[PDB]
Amino acid sequence: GNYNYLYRLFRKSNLKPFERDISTEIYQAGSTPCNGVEGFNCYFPLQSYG
Amino acid sequence: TKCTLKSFTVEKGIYQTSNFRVQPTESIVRFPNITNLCPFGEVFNATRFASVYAWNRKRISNCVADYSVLYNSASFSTFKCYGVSPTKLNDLCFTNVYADSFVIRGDEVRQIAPGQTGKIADYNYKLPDDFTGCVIAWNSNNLDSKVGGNYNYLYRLFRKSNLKPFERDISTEIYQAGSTPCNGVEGFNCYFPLQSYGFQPTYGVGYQPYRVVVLSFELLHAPATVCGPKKSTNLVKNKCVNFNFNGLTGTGVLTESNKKFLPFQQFGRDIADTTDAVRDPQTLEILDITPCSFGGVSVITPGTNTSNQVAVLYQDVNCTEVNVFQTRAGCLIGAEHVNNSYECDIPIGAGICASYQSIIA
Amino acid sequence: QCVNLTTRTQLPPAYTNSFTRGVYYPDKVFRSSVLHSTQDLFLPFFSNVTWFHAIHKRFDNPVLPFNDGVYFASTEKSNIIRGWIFGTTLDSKTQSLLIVNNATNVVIKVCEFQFCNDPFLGVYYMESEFRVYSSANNCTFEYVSQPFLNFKNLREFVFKNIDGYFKIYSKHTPINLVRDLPQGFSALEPLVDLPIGINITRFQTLLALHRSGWTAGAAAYYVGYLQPRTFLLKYNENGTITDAVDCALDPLSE
Ligand SMILES: *[C@@H]1O[C@H](CO)[C@@H](O[C@@H]2O[C@H](CO)[C@@H](O)[C@H](O)[C@H]2NC(C)=O)[C@H](O)[C@H]1NC(C)=O
Ligand SMILES: *[C@@H]1O[C@H](CO)[C@@H](O)[C@H](O)[C@H]1NC(C)=O
Ligand SMILES: *[C@@H]1O[C@H](CO)[C@@H](O)[C@H](O)[C@H]1NC(C)=O
Ligand SMILES: *[C@@H]1O[C@H](CO)[C@@H](O)[C@H](O)[C@H]1NC(C)=O
Ligand SMILES: *[C@@H]1O[C@H](CO)[C@@H](O)[C@H](O)[C@H]1NC(C)=O
Ligand SMILES: *[C@@H]1O[C@H](CO)[C@@H](O)[C@H](O)[C@H]1NC(C)=O
Ligand SMILES: *[C@@H]1O[C@H](CO)[C@@H](O)[C@H](O)[C@H]1NC(C)=O
Ligand SMILES: *[C@@H]1O[C@H](CO)[C@@H](O)[C@H](O)[C@H]1NC(C)=O
Repeated sequence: GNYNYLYRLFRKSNLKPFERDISTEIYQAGSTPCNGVEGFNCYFPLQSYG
Repeated sequence: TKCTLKSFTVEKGIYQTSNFRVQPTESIVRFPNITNLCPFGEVFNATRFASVYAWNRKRISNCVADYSVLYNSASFSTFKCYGVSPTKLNDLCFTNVYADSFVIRGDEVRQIAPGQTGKIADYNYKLPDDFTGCVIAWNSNNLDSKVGGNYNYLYRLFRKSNLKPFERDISTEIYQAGSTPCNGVEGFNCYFPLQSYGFQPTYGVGYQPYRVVVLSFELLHAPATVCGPKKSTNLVKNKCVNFNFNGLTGTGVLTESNKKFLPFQQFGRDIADTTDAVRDPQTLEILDITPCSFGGVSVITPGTNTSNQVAVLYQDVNCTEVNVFQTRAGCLIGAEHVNNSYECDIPIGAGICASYQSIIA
Repeated sequence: QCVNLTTRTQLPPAYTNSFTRGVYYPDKVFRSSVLHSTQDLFLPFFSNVTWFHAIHKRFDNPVLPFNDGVYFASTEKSNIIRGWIFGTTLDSKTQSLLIVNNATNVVIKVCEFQFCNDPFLGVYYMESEFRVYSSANNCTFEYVSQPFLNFKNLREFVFKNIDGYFKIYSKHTPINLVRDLPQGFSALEPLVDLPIGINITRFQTLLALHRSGWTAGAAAYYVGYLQPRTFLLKYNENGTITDAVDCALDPLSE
């Protein structure tokens, strides 16, 4: 498994053309705020291809 | 005016240069009452759930479904969708929903997935490779488990062939582990296919019973009866707003109407097929839609060799909605109205003319 | 339970004139004092509509092709006509639509029914006889609603199957004419749109027997067929359709 290539699974909004997002901030996927901490409906945006 | 005429010198006269717009201030979306809710309370929070070989299928149709309450609930330990998005469930519309409810072991919760191979996937509940919908699962150790062991939840352990997607098998045929003939008589190599779970409160996480509801969506040529909830805002009148009434959108001033609709009629049209009357879906009242006060902005000037003073005419615009004078042509700003009568130099209209002597009208 | 009715008197079906009936509102749009030309499934003016009787011994419950739409006219007293039978093969192989009005409410069901050859209801002189089906296997849609209902009542209905939508338009009219359809104008309001999504090519009226064998109460009904054409509809100040022009009837109305 080559896990060195990653894609942004989660984001709040669609990008502009020629826009790059490298920010490793947590995503809030539910009603509960995450406060930078993983948990219920709190996921890392970058997941690796298997 | 110099920009419009593409010249640095402007001859004496009146020049239509721009178009005054009353900009829309608010957005008013009025959608009717969110009634006839889908019965998710009798599926997720029923009295007794079914086994996985005989999973209960509830048909959700002809109702409006509030997936936001289901998604915002923190009791669910697993909320995984495979064909849709969780945040777009309240926006999309589907023909019908199949809700498959059962109880499994905590280690088999991952086995309800497309492309996943397991005993529950092959023999108890199978999902297709192009599955759409969401799988929801939550722990039920406080309810289903019994200190003497809950043996009521059975599961199929053996079958000759794998399941088709969304296929049930409640048959109790004795499996043939070997090649010996079995006529339904159990032997050394012939066992009953349905075994009972060992749900007890002393087991850890992974052997506790998990209640799973799987929602599958159908998008056939049948009408989309199942839709998400509609969040109607408050109604604002007498202002140029963007109205959205039951899918009919536009921009206008919504005032009270004296037109008495018949109860089956919703919108109103004039001779020229423009929507000038409408019914609010929340409260059954009739509203006139007056178009916002668009007008032409005209610039009245003498020659730039003479002077740089200008006057602005807003055509068909009242002077309270923009040296201010009200004419039948419109509102004239920057010209001093006088009681004397002269010959017409620059025509304004409706008997009004402008001249330079400052600019008088 | 099914019963063959074998005491009928043989008689050919009748035909009569539609006059200016069968008009309905094409849309949900209010229009005031304006003339609107519209292209839709409309009933032709002065057309040949099929006339069926229930008199004593006449009991007219055949199965007719639905075509593109059905205009049902009913010169009704004492509520003999109670509902309709909608489908393609009218057996358990396909899926059929049932519209019934019994003594309490109206029930609309889309299921796999096994229809009898002679389906009816019955009133004993108290309603205590239901013989319209023998089974109901796979239901997809159920809808219980408020009741729609010398000849004293005139009931006009338009049934349409467009894009999986079943439109029922209806109008109640107080008349005092004895035998035929009265001549006049009455635009049919839209009553209910049904999300059925099923194929329908045949229909059958449901009547009610009178028991005191069986006796047929005095009723008469009319079947007309909807054709794609243009009407010029007149909308008054109050917004009701008071007159119409059939653009393909004669050169004057053209
Ligand atoms: C009422 O009459 C109809 C018409 O004959 C009967 O329908 C037939 O019933 C026989 C009975 O075996 C079948 O073999 C035929 O195939 C049926 N014909 C059709 C067109 O379906 C009906 O059975 C009679 N009702 C009762 C209660 O006997
Ligand atoms: C049970 O589940 C239903 C799902 O619709 C929910 O509305 C209800 O509030 C739940 N019961 C409790 C006590 O939370
Ligand atoms: C819909 O909701 C509004 C909310 O104020 C209420 O007044 C009204 O009676 C409800 N029902 C209908 C049929 O409009
Ligand atoms: C209506 O049809 C019948 C037979 O189909 C025919 O005998 C009759 O003349 C027709 N009526 C008119 C007015 O044409
Ligand atoms: C509907 O039924 C008729 C006859 O029952 C058939 O000819 C037609 O093809 C059917 N239409 C569809 C879309 O199945
Ligand atoms: C009318 O039909 C409905 C549904 O079939 C039933 O619930 C009701 O009891 C019926 N009423 C009478 C008087 O038979
Ligand atoms: C329809 O009913 C028959 C018997 O009642 C049954 O075998 C069949 O599976 C049913 N089909 C559906 C789609 O419900
Ligand atoms: C329209 O309604 C008014 C009642 O407001 C009535 O007086 C008038 O006669 C009606 N006109 C028509 C043509 O129906």
